[PDB]
Amino acid sequence: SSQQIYGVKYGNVTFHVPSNQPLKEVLWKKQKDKVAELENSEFRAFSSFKNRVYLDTKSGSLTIYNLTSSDEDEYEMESPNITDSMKFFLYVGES
Repeated sequence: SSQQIYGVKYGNVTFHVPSNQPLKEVLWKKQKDKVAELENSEFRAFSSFKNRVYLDTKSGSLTIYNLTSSDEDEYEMESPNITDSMKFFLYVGES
């Protein structure tokens, strides 16, 4: 199933992943774009998210930083160990 998260402009949020096994290769996406991607023990974001993201190196959980009105979108993660792919919805609020 999917999950929704509650965020706030200029705030932080984390997208927990039920990965029984340490996610070695994770890939987070946002709509028709790319957010972050973990592989070869190396984490890296896309576009300019790298300067506003904090992807974990264990469960593959992703922690965004400094949210905006555009951050309020349905994110989707992908992992080899994962069953297929999850969709963690993000909601940006004022407070």
